[PDB]
Amino acid sequence: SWLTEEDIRRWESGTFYDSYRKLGAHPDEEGTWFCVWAPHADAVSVLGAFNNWDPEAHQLERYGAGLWAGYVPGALPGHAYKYRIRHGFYQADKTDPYAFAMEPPTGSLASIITRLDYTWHDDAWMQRRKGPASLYEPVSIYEVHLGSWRHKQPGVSFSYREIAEPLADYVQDLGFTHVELLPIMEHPYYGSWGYQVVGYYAPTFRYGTPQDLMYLIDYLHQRGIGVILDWVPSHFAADPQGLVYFDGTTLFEYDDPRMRHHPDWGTYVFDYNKPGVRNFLISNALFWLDYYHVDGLRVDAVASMLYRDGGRENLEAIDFIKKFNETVYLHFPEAITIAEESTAWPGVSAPTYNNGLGFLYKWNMGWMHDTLDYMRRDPVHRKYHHDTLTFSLWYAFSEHYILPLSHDEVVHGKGSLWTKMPGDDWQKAANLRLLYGHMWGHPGKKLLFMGGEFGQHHEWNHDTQLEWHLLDQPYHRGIQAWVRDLNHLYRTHPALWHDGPEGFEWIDFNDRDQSVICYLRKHTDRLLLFVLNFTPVPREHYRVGVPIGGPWREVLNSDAVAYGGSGMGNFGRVEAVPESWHGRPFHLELTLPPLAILILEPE
Amino acid sequence: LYRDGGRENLEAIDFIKKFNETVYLHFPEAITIAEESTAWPGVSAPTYNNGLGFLYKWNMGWMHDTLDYMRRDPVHRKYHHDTLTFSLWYAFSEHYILPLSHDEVVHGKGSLWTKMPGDDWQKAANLRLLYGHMWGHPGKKLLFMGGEFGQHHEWNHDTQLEWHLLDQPYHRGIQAWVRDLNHLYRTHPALWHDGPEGFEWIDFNDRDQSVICYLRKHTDRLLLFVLNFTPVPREHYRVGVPIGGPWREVLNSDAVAYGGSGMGNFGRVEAVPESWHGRPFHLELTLPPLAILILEPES
Amino acid sequence: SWLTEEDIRRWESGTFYDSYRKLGAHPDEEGTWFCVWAPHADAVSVLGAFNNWDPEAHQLERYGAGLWAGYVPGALPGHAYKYRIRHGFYQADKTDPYAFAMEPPTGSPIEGLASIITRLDYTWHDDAWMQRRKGPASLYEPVSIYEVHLGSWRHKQPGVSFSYREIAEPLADYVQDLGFTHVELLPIMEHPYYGSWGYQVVGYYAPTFRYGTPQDLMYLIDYLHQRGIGVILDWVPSHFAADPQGLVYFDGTTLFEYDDPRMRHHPDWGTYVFDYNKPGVRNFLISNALFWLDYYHVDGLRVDAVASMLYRENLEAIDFIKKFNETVYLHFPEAITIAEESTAWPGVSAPTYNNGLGFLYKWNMGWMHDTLDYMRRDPVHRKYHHDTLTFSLWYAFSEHYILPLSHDEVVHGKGSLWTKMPGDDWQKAANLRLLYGHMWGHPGKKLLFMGGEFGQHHEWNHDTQLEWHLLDQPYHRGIQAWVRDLNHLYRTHPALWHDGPEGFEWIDFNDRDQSVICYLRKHTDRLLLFVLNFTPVPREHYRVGVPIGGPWREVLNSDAVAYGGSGMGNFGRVEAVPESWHGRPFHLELTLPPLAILILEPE
Repeated sequence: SWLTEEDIRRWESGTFYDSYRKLGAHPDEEGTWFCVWAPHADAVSVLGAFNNWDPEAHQLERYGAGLWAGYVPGALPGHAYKYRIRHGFYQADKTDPYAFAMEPPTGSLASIITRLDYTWHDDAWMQRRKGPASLYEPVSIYEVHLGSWRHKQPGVSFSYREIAEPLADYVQDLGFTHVELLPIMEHPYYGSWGYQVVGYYAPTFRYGTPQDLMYLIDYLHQRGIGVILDWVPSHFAADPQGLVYFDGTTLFEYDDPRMRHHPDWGTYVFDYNKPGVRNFLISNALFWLDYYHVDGLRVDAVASMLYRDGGRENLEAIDFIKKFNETVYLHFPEAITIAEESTAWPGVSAPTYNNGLGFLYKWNMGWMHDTLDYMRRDPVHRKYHHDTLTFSLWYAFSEHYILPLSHDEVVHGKGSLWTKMPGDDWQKAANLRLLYGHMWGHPGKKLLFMGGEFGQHHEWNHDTQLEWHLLDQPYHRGIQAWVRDLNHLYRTHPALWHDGPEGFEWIDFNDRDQSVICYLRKHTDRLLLFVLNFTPVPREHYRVGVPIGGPWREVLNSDAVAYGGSGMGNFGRVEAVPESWHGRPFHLELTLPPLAILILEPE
Repeated sequence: LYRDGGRENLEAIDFIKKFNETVYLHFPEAITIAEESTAWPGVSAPTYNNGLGFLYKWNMGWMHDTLDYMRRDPVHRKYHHDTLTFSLWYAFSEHYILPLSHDEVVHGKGSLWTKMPGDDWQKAANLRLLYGHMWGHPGKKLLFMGGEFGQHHEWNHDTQLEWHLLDQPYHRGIQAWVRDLNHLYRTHPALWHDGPEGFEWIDFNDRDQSVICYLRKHTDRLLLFVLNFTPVPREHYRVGVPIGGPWREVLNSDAVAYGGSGMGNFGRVEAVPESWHGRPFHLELTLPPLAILILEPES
Repeated sequence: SWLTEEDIRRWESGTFYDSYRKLGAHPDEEGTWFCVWAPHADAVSVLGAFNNWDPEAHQLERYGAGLWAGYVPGALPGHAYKYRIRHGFYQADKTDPYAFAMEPPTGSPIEGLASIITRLDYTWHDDAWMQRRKGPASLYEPVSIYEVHLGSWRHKQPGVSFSYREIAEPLADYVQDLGFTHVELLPIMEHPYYGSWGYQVVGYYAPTFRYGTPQDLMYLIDYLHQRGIGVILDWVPSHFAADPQGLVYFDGTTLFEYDDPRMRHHPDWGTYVFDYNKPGVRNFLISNALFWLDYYHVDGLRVDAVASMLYRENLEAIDFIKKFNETVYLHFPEAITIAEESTAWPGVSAPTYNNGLGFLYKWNMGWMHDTLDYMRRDPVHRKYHHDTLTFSLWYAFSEHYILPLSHDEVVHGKGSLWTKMPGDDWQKAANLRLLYGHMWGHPGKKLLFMGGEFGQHHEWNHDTQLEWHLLDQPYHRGIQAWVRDLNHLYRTHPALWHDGPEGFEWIDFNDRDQSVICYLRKHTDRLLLFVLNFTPVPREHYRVGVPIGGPWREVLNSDAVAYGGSGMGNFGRVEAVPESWHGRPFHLELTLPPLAILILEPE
């Protein structure tokens, strides 16, 4: 026995979330054990150099629940293999779904017997990770495709170990708390960015071995940065050598023909009704959280799982999503789960016991759409569209949200964030500085995709690296400085940490003509005041009500020339005039620079 | 609000706000309620929060969904369980008044009674069940004329309500059920607070048997709601509870006084200290057909 | 060798429309030739009992155009075979796309279908039929199609269908008794899932094993021809079946499916659409159309879900469709092509040189939807939807249409045709006869699916035989008798043969309250008058204008007792009255029976 009679009983239930240890390829000192799930197969064999690639020499023997196991003496680490499964008349060669390492034979993929031995250097980090408590702390996420970020030479990506020290510094210099990694799991078409997955249990070869990635996380953890992984339980890759019709029949697929056709992915969706699929998917969740200590998982296209598009909603997926999150937090109390759901499915970020999906965070795609839609327009146009801006807060507390500017918004002709912004180059730079300033002020956590911080003109290209030649140009350097300052203010002031309705107060929302909004962020005693000038006309003697009187400080000036503005600043310690304005006992009479944001803190 | 620049009529939006501001200034204890079937936000919120300034909003979402679920035959209610349970994701967006009105009983939409499926006893049971849920659900209560007897025809203004129906048992019974429902509402402060603190889920996944349990609490006070939306009675049904000890059922929709089958829990229901639905103790109860059970711990 | 230089030249062009002459398995008395198209394969071999299923015994040789060929001595008819294709690291067993017969070696209900070496030799005796057969000219001849699922039609024993031979005599006898001109058979091409009804095809060149050998099917068609019945085949070029050894990823890469990742996503099928850009796909598909018309003497081909082909606009699909029809009628001038297109795509039934798709016929689904919708209503309410009935004539001449009642319309809870009609059993049968009466009177050819002719209660269940036991009851034998007499009228009276606008005249449409319709069907001197009462209330002294005066006879009355009706009618001769009505010189004063159609002829 490789497999306990109990382990099979757990498989029948779909309650083995440690299935990785039983399944896949496991080296011992004299050979390796192979274990594959192929219930509707008549025979399963492992073929490799260790047996001259002959099906007969090593054939796996079925145990309970369509689970095949066998030992091959002489099977060694670094060996390539493939499973040859026979479904009656026909035979086919397959990859190991639980392969912990895949390397292409061409060098342009074959499962490799691998050992995941690694000794960690992040003990200190894990003890301090916030998880659910992170809701009351700042999260500022830097989204990255490792291949696109930095290059050694054109068309040559950075390795896992190599990128760590350059990336960790850049992330630290800007004060981000976490990096969200576009899917690292093995995928054939690099142009997919990782979203069509073949090796759910294998990190991509292009950046190194499993150990190379483990260290990258080790380093990022030691340097105080969190790592969030993008996860694709919604669908599986099209290529046949992979998961498609694995046992010769539908396996990860829906057995029934009606359910299998689906929008976006057809016959490539996971059958969450099957217990084996749930084992496979939920085990992978912990596998990444366990063997690689990942801090978070971000689930994309949650709407595609929830709906089928009798009940239109897919309950199998809905309970799977709920039990996925339930398992994560029971096994890892400080893990972090994020969902992107482009529907108003309620309680995505809500606990399962309240009928929620159980994520900690939901991408605020409403905010993103509204915000981008508002600022795409001309400032003269903005006064008509001003309500779009202010009404963002009517939806800002429905869920635990992360305000998100993502890679997808910077592709497919939508234009770089820079490109979207209106006017001349100075006004465009101001508008992006205003955008990010307002985004850090808006309640909710923050995520920015690569290149937004230096305002790169080009749309994100995976075959290229971001335009660092722009870091030299002044406006781009100023936008980088502005983002770093906002993160520093975010890291320090607790008023921005509490994204609850308690944490936000409106000061003024009705300057519809000059497109100005004043609002407040409070936690307990501490206060921060936000004045946003969304039109290029500067305003002097503009009065803004305040709760508290006394000396007020200008904590940040979007137009401070250090960011590339006209340099127009109050440049003074403001004193609250005890004459009421905006229904407040006091008011500040301030100067609003063009397309600029002032953040004011009491002294 | 909408004429359909933008679609919004800001004239009207400022008029509505200045309307509410003026009323509450001159009459601080007046009440303004709005019916808005768009999802315009913060209708019940103060103007200084960018709201329209009404104190109350009719919960048209609750009614449409709730009515749609009640109309479906109980055999099918299995498949629309998410419709009933999901109403509470929206029950706290505004200060809400759950409303059943003349508009729902006109122009061929049918009497509330007519809206209910099944045989005659079942129509009264379903109609009694709905009102139980309307009172248990968070939010204030509004019911239009004739629904309290469960009158048969749509509201006809050129004529009188069907008062003769008050002699038949099923209809005098729904009137009795509403009377006691209002009495429970008036006396128990657990129902006065329509905020999220005032509501707790007990269990929502009995989707095959179409059973729903929720709690309405203010401080010490608790009220337990168990709803059987199928004509099958359920026996030895366990329902988690926060506190143990003696519990009594203060209301049973299926009581004979209302025209019901007469099953229920007569004797003291004592909590069993075994965890259920993630709760420390549990009650093993009998759920009557198409009935709502309201339970209070004993003091 | 096996492939001449001309054969490879045509295949590269996309012009090899007889490709079965060379592709697939071709037996010789000593051995069998094998030829399979797999351009992206590094190795391909034939496996069979004839070589101990050893892959290295017979590796086919790469010729040009990605074509592989090889000869195997000792491979004989009835031997089972499989292709073993190696795509770099991975190998897979695949079926022959050009298989001339497939069989489950297992005999099991769920089983792999294995390609079997087959000889297609057969001597035909359908001389008279094919020399007098008329395709495109059938536009001016009566076409009445009986749509059939061979397994579902009649059972020889419970759960056992009839052979191609065993069904031959019973089916021909039944169709002749009811007077249909053609039978349309749901796809007989080899399909894995019996529940697919044949629309998921694996062996396009192989008749399904369930009903016998190829020669059995050729015999069935031969027999039907001698009996004077035409055979229309359902053909599925829109999509192929998802089976792992089938056409999916044939050479290890995309072959029959679109190479591009994006234009693979398809709402109806996706991933399994044919890439009409490829000359090889065009070869495979267009040859198959000709293959059935040639080797199986088929009279017609009906393509379903054409809307799934035209849109993704797919110019390549449309040019495929156009070159399909052009090529068909080029090789078989008396063939028939029918299309069902669920969009209002114009000119389906139009010739290619007029910018049409080139089919001879289009299914009139507009007619089907409206009529059923109108008759689903109770006679009390039909008063308010009168335009739904009459307005069908605004659309009756846009194409050469076949009014269609199909299996699609009597399954998946849509209800049997009997079930669809309102009222008590007498009224449902009365209404069904009226619907059949109107469908035969309305312009266009006629199609009726099995079980509608007796008005079967239950929805069509493919696992069972039609409820023939219902033929004992009076209503059901009557509806069947009514259909027979309608078909007798159709075949003899040429007024119904011309579905052109010349062939139809309105007599009255404004009787909305009483829900009555009078329309006229004419060819030259010949006339047919139609009076329809869609309410169970009979109307007496109803005047109906007529073009010609004089004696009129009532040739058919749906309400005759022989059909299961009340027995009201206009006894024998009717004499036109020289007083004007409906803008006509004469009129007949008639008695209109309940829910009945009268068909009247001048004497």
